[PDB]
Amino acid sequence: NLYFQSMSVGFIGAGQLAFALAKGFTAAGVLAAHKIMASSPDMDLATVSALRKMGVKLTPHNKETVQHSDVLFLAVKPHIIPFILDEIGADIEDRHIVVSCAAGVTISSIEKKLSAFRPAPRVIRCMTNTPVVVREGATVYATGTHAQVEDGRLMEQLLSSVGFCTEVEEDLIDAVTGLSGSGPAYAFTALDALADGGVKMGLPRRLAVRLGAQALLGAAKMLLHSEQHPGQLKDNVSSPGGATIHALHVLESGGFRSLLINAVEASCIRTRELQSMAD
Amino acid sequence: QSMSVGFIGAGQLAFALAKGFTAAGVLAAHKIMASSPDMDLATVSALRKMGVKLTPHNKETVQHSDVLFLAVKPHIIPFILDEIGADIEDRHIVVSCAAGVTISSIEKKLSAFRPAPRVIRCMTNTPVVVREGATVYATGTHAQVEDGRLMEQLLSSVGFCTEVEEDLIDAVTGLSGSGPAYAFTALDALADGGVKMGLPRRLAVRLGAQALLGAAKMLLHSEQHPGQLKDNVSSPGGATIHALHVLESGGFRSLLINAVEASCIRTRELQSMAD
Amino acid sequence: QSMSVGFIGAGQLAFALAKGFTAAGVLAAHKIMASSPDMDLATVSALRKMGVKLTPHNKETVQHSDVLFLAVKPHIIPFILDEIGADIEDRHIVVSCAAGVTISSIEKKLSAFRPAPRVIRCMTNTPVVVREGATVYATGTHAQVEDGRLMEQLLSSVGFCTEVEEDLIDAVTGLSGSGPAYAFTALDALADGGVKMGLPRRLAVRLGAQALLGAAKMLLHSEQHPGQLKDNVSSPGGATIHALHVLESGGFRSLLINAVEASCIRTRELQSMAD
Amino acid sequence: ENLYFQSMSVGFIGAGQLAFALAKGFTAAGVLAAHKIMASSPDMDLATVSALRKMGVKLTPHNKETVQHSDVLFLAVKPHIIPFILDEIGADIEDRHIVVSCAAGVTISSIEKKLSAFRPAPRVIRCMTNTPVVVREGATVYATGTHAQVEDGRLMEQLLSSVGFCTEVEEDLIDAVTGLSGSGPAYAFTALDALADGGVKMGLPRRLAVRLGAQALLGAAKMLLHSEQHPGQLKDNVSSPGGATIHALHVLESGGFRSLLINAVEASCIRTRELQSMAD
Amino acid sequence: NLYFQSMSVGFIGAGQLAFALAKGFTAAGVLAAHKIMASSPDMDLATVSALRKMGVKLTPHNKETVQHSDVLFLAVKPHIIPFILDEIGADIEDRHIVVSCAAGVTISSIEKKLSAFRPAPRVIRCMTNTPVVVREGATVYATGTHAQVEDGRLMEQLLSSVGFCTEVEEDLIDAVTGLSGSGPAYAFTALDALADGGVKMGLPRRLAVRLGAQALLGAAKMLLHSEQHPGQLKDNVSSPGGATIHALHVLESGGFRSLLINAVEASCIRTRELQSMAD
Ligand SMILES: O=C(O)c1cccc(C(=O)N2CCOC3(CCCC3)C2)c1
Ligand SMILES: O=C(O)c1cccc(C(=O)N2CCOC3(CCCC3)C2)c1
Ligand SMILES: O=C(O)c1cccc(C(=O)N2CCOC3(CCCC3)C2)c1
Ligand SMILES: O=C(O)c1cccc(C(=O)N2CCOC3(CCCC3)C2)c1
Ligand SMILES: O=C(O)c1cccc(C(=O)N2CCOC3(CCCC3)C2)c1
Repeated sequence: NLYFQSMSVGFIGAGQLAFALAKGFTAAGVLAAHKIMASSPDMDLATVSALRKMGVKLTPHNKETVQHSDVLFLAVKPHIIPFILDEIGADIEDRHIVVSCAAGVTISSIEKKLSAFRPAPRVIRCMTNTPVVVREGATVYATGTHAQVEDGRLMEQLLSSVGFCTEVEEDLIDAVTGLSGSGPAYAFTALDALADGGVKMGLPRRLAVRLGAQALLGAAKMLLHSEQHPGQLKDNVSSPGGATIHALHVLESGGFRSLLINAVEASCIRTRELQSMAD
Repeated sequence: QSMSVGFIGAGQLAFALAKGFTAAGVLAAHKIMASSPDMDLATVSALRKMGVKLTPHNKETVQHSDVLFLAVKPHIIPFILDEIGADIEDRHIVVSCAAGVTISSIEKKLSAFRPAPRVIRCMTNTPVVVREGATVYATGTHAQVEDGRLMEQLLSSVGFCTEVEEDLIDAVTGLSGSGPAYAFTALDALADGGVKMGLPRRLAVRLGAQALLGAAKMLLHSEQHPGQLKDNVSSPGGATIHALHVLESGGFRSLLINAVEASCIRTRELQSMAD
Repeated sequence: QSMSVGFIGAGQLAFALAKGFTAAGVLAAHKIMASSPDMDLATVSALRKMGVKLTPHNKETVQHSDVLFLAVKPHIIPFILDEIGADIEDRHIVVSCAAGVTISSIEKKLSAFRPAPRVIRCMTNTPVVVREGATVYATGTHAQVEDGRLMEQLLSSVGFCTEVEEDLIDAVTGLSGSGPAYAFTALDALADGGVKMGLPRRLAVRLGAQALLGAAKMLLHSEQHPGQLKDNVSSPGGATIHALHVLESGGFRSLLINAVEASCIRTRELQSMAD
Repeated sequence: ENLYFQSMSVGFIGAGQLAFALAKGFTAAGVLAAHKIMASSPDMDLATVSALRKMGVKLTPHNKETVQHSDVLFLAVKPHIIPFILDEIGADIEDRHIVVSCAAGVTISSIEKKLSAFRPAPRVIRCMTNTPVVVREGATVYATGTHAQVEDGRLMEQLLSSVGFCTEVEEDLIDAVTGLSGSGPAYAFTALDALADGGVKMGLPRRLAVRLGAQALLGAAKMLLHSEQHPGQLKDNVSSPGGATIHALHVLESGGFRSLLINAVEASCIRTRELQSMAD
Repeated sequence: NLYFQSMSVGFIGAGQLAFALAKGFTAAGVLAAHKIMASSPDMDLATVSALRKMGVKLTPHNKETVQHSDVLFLAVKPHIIPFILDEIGADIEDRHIVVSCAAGVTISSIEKKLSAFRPAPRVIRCMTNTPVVVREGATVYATGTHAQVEDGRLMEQLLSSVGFCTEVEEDLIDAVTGLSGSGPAYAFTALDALADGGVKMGLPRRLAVRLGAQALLGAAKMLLHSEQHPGQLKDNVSSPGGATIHALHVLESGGFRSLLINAVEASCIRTRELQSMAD
């Protein structure tokens, strides 16, 4: 029964993430789509037409988004962020909470840009993912220097309506990016390959896609609802001598575990080095 | 269009572009001049048979042309610019085709002679010779708006053409600039596979090339993801899905990623040595 | 040509062939009938919009057609033949498109009903949908000479078409039958490489597809070996030769050979289980 | 021919593999009398030195004697010795001399820098050849230095053409040539040993396997040199569909055979560059 | 000063091998092209037009080749051989020496086919290669049951004019096929790759091809003219610490030697299994 009656939400950027969050927020009932405004440099975007069908207010002018909004999501790619902050920095007011969703971009760098216009900007950095579109996102956030205690509780309230949300120290966020920020892409890759496996063994493609995704969803839910180690759940499922343990062996023989460690590492490191040359 | 075109360089790219332009009918061969440091080249004799004017003097090409293509290798561009920079006039549009060479470096060399050189950077590929090239271009500091439109009109006649930001061109080089070479390697290997399985070489080459051509045309005319088109074609339990698995087991996908990356990085690396 | 064509099967291949035939203008949609065990298929609704007649009864397709394409999966052919064999008349030409299924097995099933069935075996691919398919065919024991000419005239309108000995068709399956799937995988990976290097996905997909299309067209229009065209495009020390090296270091060539082989062998393996 | 009647005196600083190979090639071609060649070595107990003496080549421990004897002076020592050599005999280089450096990596600039401290216009040529000059099938390239006369490059080309292929290149190509034809014979000897092992594994006597493999590679190289055809086209021509040869080519591709040879050319070239960088 | 004045040579098949041998034989002066006849099922072949320019007599009818010839080369692919022997078997006479160049096909199988028509057919099996076209072929031969001692000496005389030639036991020929029969293809592959290496390091392609081929030719000639082991010649060329030994290491690290052993083995085994299903 949550609803933010006095909150105007704006999205700088009207791409995948802004659509996913707006869809999630409105599906959760916590915001009315007409109380959301999004701005985009290209109004001929599929996500822009989708946001328009929802009822979200759309504008080409970032300044209009800022003037309309209380909570302002920077739903743009990391290299776009400093241009956004140069453009609208003079329009930030006391009432604004600026929530950056861009990978790598530090609170420090945002505060430095905005503080040249107005001292004490209220900044929150988050890392979320596109499954907020089905209210199963994974979100972490860190509060900035001048964010009030109410600002982080508010943002946790809002972001918890579309998935898991928790506060973290800012120095964990690049690693979260490599795990849950990039994670859905790993899963989509795995599901495409699992479906190829089912097709190779004779399943129709549509059934193999449905079954693979359902297996992954159910297993993740089993882990989330269990107090047990993922190795224990794996043990419970592998009958001695059986089909599953034979398949687990061929995964081990290819270094399956190491590839996923490799992926989280590679995404984290790339996130860190993008900001290093930004800074 | 009364327009005169010149090529500094008379090698593979100048031949491919002149053949495509004249086949498209956007240009008559007699409105094209090319220049080369070696006039005994196979490409030079071919350009002559088509009716292109030829000269050993880069300066004559400059004085002939309105649109001047620099169709030489990247390390030769600075020599060309020092040689012909004093001859560049207001009317000229200088189109650099060299991998890696930035608009900035070209404008700097030419501005020492005349203040506002009109410079366009492109990356094309040799399939322009059959009017199926892939071309991107970026407009320079002093390029007029009609200059980029003229360029896109010309290059669209021999393939795909679009304007990009200059910072995308090195990556495009790794994808469509080097791309034909990846395809030629793949077609040779596919034919070897057909021959291993019993096909005559001539038939295996033709079938493999036709398969890649048709598949690429399907994707271009489809709104569908290439994985969806792959799914459509993989009968459960069948021959195609068995072959896809052995490609996956070799990391086929990663090798093509590796190649785009290596070409792009080498392109950037060569320009860093230039500057 | 007053000719009536039928498709047993209303899936990907029947759609692709009907779309190509009618786009070529060799056939009007109203002269084509297709039949399917499931009438709620996307391909079936598409065929309907084009103007193809549709029916759930294979027998109605047989009675409509002069040329009857069997556009079903290999394991379904024997069921089709038992269902419709009593309906095959002297006028019919039965064209099997199924991978692996031999003319011998088809003639044996149909000869139990009428003595001299006219049977043609082909292997085509779905790029017929954009009139760039690759097709081979072999004529059966009772096929008239005009039957193979009619077939080649029809299939040449939607791509490359040539007659082969039947013992080449399983290998052709591994090359051009599965080939588009290899290309779709390669194009997805090439686009990933372009995206890794900074390109937007939409542009990377377009450039990669255009590069493969143009390269394949170059090879088809060239008398030159694909290694020569590769040599022409590899500037010494440059980006392209660096990328070719990383392809070679992965055994890129061997993976494509592996794929043709695996598809061919699986095709042969499926027919051995049939017989 | 006319080179012989020119009665050129030739010197090698170095009495090793290359000096033997070039001396043997030059004398077999009849361009030089063995006794018009002089070679110097710091180690006169080498096997190549005993072979040079048997040929009738003059041997001396003093590099100065080689220089004073010579009209054309080959620097046939390992790269790291060259700067020591130029210090020692630089005062003895005369205007009549052509100095031909054979050392991998060593630039004309570094040679001219040393020699120019003595006479102002040393005539320097840089070359990269290989040991098959010994059977007059060498692969040689050369680049002419700042003060090499046009006739010096022609004389060099005439002389090195008597023992194999010879062509002028820009100097910036020579390190890559080193990785390809300079080291190339060692790649071939490795390949011939392995092909012989393969013949022996399949039941052939070693002597026959060695002879057949070497003849195969000789005939194939000659076929290509005399062909107007791409090597892939010649490969296509001899790969019968479904046959033995295409099956064997597949197992070569599966091991990345092509990439290993590219790796080798690159490694030799890169090592050649880094040896010169350590020197300078 | 060799010349076979009373010998009529015929080629069944007018492909790569028949062209290579005819070119080699005429270049060696040992045969006049007009005393050679070749037959082909497809007279629109590049090799057929080439043979016609040489002056070789061309015919579509294998029976005409047989009637014209004393020495009859079966220059056809192995699966074609039994059809040739069925076609012309009744035309073989006492005067004929039948020389099969097909991989895998045994003397025994040829003699069985021809003996149904006429007893004691004179059969020689050889394995040669296309470098006979530049008179540097590598040829082995085995004499059949009814071949006279003069027949093998004659064939050695003829085949020695276009390269190395020696008699072997028939049971070595499949292995020779994997070594020198397929060997030129290995070399063409190696030369293409070596040229790619030179191009990568900055050489023009034409120069890199010329230099690589010259290196391979010179090294093979060095080995043929030396009494020394190929490892010794390799030792003589690798200076301590130098460019060549560095390159040899990267070949060893990739298992270079094992790939060539793999190739000879694979070609030999495929040759044996082609004949096994033939027989
Ligand atoms: O061979 C296997 O790995 C396997 C895979 C799937 C199902 C089963 C099977 O037969 N099941 C009956 C009851 O117990 C099970 C749950 C834990 C293991 C067995 C499911 C076994
Ligand atoms: O570094 C490379 O490999 C590369 C890749 C793409 C383009 C170019 C480049 O600069 N080009 C201008 C001169 O003509 C060319 C046609 C083929 C070779 C050269 C294209 C070089
Ligand atoms: O075993 C396979 O993978 C395969 C490969 C090529 C062709 C066919 C085959 O029999 N076809 C008739 C039915 O429609 C098709 C279009 C795409 C799937 C089926 C082609 C199957
Ligand atoms: O199975 C193979 O790969 C193979 C290997 C060696 C020899 C032959 C063979 O039978 N030959 C008869 C005539 O033509 C040939 C030269 C070009 C291909 C065929 C030699 C076939
Ligand atoms: O670094 C290497 O491997 C290498 C490669 C090519 C040439 C040379 C070089 O400088 N040479 C001068 C005289 O001795 C040589 C013959 C045997 C080894 C050295 C050629 C060294």
